Amino acid sequence: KKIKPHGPLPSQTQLAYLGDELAAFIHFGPNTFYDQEWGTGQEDPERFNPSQLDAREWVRVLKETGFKKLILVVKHHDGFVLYPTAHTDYSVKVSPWRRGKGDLLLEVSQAATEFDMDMGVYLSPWDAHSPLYHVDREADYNAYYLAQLKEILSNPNYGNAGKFAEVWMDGARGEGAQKVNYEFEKWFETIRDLQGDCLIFSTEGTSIRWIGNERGYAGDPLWQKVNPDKLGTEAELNYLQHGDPSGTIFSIGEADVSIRPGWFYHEDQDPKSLEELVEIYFHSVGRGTPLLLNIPPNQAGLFDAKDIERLYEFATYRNELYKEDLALGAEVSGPALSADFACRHLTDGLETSSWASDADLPIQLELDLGSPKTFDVIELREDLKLGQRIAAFHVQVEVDGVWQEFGSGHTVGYKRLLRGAVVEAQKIRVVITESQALPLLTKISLYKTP
Ligand SMILES: [Ca+2]
Repeated sequence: KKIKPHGPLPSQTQLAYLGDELAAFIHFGPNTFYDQEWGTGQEDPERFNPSQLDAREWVRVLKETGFKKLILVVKHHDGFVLYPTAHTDYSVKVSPWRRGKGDLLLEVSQAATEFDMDMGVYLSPWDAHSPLYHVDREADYNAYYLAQLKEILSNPNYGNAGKFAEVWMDGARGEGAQKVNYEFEKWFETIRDLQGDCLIFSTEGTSIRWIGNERGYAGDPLWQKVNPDKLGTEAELNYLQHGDPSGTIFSIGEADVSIRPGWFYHEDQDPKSLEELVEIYFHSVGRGTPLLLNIPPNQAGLFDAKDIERLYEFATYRNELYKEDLALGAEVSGPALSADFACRHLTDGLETSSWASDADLPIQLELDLGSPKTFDVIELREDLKLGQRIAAFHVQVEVDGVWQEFGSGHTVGYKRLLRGAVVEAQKIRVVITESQALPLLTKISLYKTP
């Protein structure tokens, strides 16, 4: 009497990203030396000349502060390519950096390989430099885009031991004779050919989509699934933000946020406060989706000291948050499908195990912590190997012998962190009120915020 799957099932790579939670973007290039956000394609390669670039420093700090993947911008809008591409002369080849022998993608890949940091790349579809970037040279431009994809993803010296985990692309394009058409499908085919199950963020129906929110905040609900016919560059932002309750492909709505107002380094900018980073975390990772956080190196080729300190503060916040699971080993009562799907699985500390029930909704789970504990966060997780299901739930707590509401939500997904006013309680209920199929949970935890 097995539990049948519901909805589209995530790939192993999609589940890996969801589990990894945190990725870093790196914006570094001509724009850094021109103090700007968006280049013209006429920037002087002579100006690309960082005094003391240390990619190993980038990677080491990222790894130490909890990031599991690093996506490197290899060619932004300006079209300046940060590795010595065979396919254009507008690259590091003609810059003074490393006596003109530099390869930023190689230097980051070497470092990332040493630290087992997953790798991704961005090459801007919209290219302000390339003479091929015109409606009348579209086939030519696409062949150029494709050739660089091939150049990067085929070279075993690029990547984390030759492997890329995410290719990232937007869909923006010029106007008039610059309104170039992208051969997205041929690009995705190339990616799969060269890097197999590598995730793709795009505007089309790939494994990752944009969350569609500039602040990095997930919608509520957040279904990690979509109908591919409702995406493209004209996709509705509300649709990206919530996903589709009847979506037919598993899709991660990635939250992309810069640690500063701009994506490139600007001296008169500062990293987001710990407070703001914490809010973003709860509204992204705490809603079941990864945070991709941009950190821009300065003109010296180094992360800003304020930004480095902030990442350590953020890592310390998270490590303190999760230090004590106040629900671990609590007694649970409620309906359960079988012994294999017992209530005790919710707090047993095992990744092997889950709870499930086909009882009529609402389903009530009650935890007895065994002594009064002080908390302000509850975490719930579904088993997405059987598909996303829960659509509404609420949480109640017994405070001084009287039941009161703690918080409520809609989707759970891979992981939901729900904050409430701090309480001291010994008993808690999780009540599932709506679900697309019979609910499972793999874990209920409780924490106190630092
Ligand atoms: Ca478990």
